Amino acid sequence: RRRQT
Amino acid sequence: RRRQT
Amino acid sequence: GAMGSMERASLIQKAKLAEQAERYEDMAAFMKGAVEKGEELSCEERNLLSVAYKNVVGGQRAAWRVLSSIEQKSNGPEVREYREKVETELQGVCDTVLGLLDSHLIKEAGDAESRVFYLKMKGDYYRYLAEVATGDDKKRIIDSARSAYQEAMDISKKEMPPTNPIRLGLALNFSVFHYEIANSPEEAISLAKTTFDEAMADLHTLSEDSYKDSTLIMQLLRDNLTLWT
Amino acid sequence: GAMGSMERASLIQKAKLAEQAERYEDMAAFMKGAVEKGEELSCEERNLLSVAYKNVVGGQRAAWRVLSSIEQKSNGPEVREYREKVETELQGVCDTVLGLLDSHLIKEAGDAESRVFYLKMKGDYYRYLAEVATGDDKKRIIDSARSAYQEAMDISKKEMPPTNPIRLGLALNFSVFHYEIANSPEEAISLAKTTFDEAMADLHTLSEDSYKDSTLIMQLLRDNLTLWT
Ligand SMILES: N=C(N)c1cc(-c2ccccc2)c(CNC(=O)c2ccc3cc[nH]c3c2)s1
Ligand SMILES: N=C(N)c1cc(-c2ccccc2)c(CNC(=O)c2ccc3cc[nH]c3c2)s1
Ligand SMILES: N=C(N)c1cc(-c2ccccc2)c(CNC(=O)c2ccc3cc[nH]c3c2)s1
Ligand SMILES: N=C(N)c1cc(-c2ccccc2)c(CNC(=O)c2ccc3cc[nH]c3c2)s1
Ligand SMILES: [Cl-]
Ligand SMILES: [Cl-]
Ligand SMILES: [Mg+2]
Ligand SMILES: [Mg+2]
Ligand SMILES: [Mg+2]
Ligand SMILES: [Mg+2]
Repeated sequence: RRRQT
Repeated sequence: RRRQT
Repeated sequence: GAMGSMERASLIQKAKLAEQAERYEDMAAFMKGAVEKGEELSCEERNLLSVAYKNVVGGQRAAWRVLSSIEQKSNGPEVREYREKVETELQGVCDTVLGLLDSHLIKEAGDAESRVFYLKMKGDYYRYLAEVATGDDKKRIIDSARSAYQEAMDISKKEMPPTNPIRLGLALNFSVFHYEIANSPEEAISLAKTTFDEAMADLHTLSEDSYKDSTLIMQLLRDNLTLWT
Repeated sequence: GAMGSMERASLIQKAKLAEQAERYEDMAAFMKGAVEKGEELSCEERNLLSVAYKNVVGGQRAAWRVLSSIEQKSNGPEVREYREKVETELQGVCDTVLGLLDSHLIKEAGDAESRVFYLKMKGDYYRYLAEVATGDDKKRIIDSARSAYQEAMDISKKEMPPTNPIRLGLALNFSVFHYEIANSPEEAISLAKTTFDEAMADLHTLSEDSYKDSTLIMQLLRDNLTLWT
């Protein structure tokens, strides 16, 4: 998964 | 549903 | 210009990069540039052209439908103004594509496969114009779509097998034209059904890979028949 | 211009229409126009500004990452050229946003809530610049992001409860800054954990609706901690 912002 | 093209 | 200084091959390469990046406006501008080099387009290149403008106009049409629905419920000038803005931009894209087909993709298409491809596109982009048309030229716009689709059908029936994916996609779209543009739902249903059945009866001639290509589009015909009946 | 002739209220109304139509470039241009009217922005209007440019730059960053990955594997000029094209367009959007913040949203923000909002944005758009930076100013770009984020953190800690959604989103993004821009993964983890725990201990003060707002962002902090540890 891609880190979230 | 929407018809398809 | 603005793509006139770039090599044809570089434009094609960048169109493929833009597709991978989901940058469809860029993709379309690159393919417009490639067409304007004046050489005929390959099958792969024709598909790149169609995919790019399909996605650009697809976003515009989806936005137009949202705004048109809001405008209908509202019936200040802002909703109409902004719907008109999107509509005008949409019409410009359709005019650009039709201009590439008329200058000079269609007249230089000396194969059934290429000519049918481009005439289908011509019918599609007149159809998108018809979706938003309301004035003195809606009927002429509709007939221009019908005429382009009909000539494509005539050629495809003579020169292409009933399972050819371009022939199937042409028939699918002409059927939707009939249903929701020409107010001819029985024509639409008849065409979808005959196209489906004649492709089914030709599947036995196909390789496994051609079979997948054809049945994919057959399923779209079946989806529409299920929705309409 | 090009939005100088349109009423402020009409620009806001059309920004909301553009959002419903998923026309984020239009949304951003409308909100740029609204900002340039020179009046301070409301909470709702600040959110419209942030959403519009978030989505515009989001698409550009996603395309840049695709092309950068292709370019890295390839190591003709076409891949670099097209990556540079997207990068340059991305940098232009970031410069535009930073220009709106500097002229004159930040200096006119005489509330903690508004000032923190805009300083967070300033850190975000310097961070997006840092993602693509490689030359003599990468370090200055990185410090400009850090400085903006840090001042926002200082104000938010003094003037906002630990569950405030803008404070939480600020901390989430500053933590990601630390992890992947500043190469400070332990700072990133420490900040995410402390922010999560201090918000958890303040949830008992909240209404059901504020509770939903805060826990939504707390889950993003937890997602990152799960990814990083
Ligand atoms: N870059 C692209 N997007 C394509 C390049 C080539 C190509 C590559 C080499 C030689 C000839 C053609 C394509 C041919 N396949 C299709 O068009 C296709 C496939 C599946 C579906 C489902 C709905 N429509 C479809 C269209 S698509
Ligand atoms: N005679 C045929 N049946 C084909 C010849 C070539 C071909 C032609 C020239 C060079 C290389 C390949 C094909 C692949 N091309 C396509 O465009 C295409 C387009 C749409 C769809 C939808 C599902 N699949 C699709 C494939 S299909
Ligand atoms: N048009 C818009 N997009 C908004 C208008 C207003 C508004 C309307 C009236 C008064 C004040 C603010 C918004 C306030 N809610 C959020 O920002 C929000 C909500 C959920 C999530 C999840 C991740 N981020 C989020 C942000 S968003
Ligand atoms: N003190 C507070 N907690 C709030 C005051 C107002 C408010 C302020 C002025 C007028 C009307 C409402 C709020 C709604 N606005 C937001 O922007 C917002 C932004 C981001 C997220 C993410 C999840 N939910 C969100 C809400 S939250
Ligand atoms: Cl408008
Ligand atoms: Cl380029
Ligand atoms: Mg040449
Ligand atoms: Mg009009
Ligand atoms: Mg006024
Ligand atoms: Mg550069």
